[PDB]
Amino acid sequence: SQFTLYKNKDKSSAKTYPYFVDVQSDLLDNLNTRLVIPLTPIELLCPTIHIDEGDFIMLTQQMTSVPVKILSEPVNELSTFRNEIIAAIDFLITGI
Amino acid sequence: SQFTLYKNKDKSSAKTYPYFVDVQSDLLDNLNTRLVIPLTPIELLCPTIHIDEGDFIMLTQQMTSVPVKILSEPVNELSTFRNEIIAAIDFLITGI
Repeated sequence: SQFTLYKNKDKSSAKTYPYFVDVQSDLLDNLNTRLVIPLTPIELLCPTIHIDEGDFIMLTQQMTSVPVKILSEPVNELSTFRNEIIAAIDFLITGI
Repeated sequence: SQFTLYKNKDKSSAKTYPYFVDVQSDLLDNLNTRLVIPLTPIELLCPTIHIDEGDFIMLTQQMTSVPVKILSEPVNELSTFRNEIIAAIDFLITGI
């Protein structure tokens, strides 16, 4: 669901990308894939965010579609960052 | 460069996804990754396009970032489809 935080269930990639922010329209969430922005821990366009789960770089430039089956159940609500997220996506595509 | 068609140099995935349409802002193309929409042949949100290279489904829902090193030199100009492409991306994210 849009702007929800999910844990990355893909064990290989989870060390680098422990969470995903879902950025897909809810109208399309019967698809088998989900457009997401990966988060990477700061310890390892791309704002820094501080959420209950830790401190992350939101890697907008690595936005990607993933199989829905690699998403956990919802972990946290990041709808509060929705305008920052949409601005980052708009920057990636438009340069503005 | 934005709305350029590139061949997918990743030999494994090229049978299913022979080409990518680059959708990233040109202002950001010094990054080592590029936001792209994959094309899959019709023989194998997602408009059908007919271009010099063949007939493809534009797989907007599988939009992803790829390493710049898996892109060929430019193959074709798809700037003519730019409004269709931006509309598809807007649909994926906004449902409108």
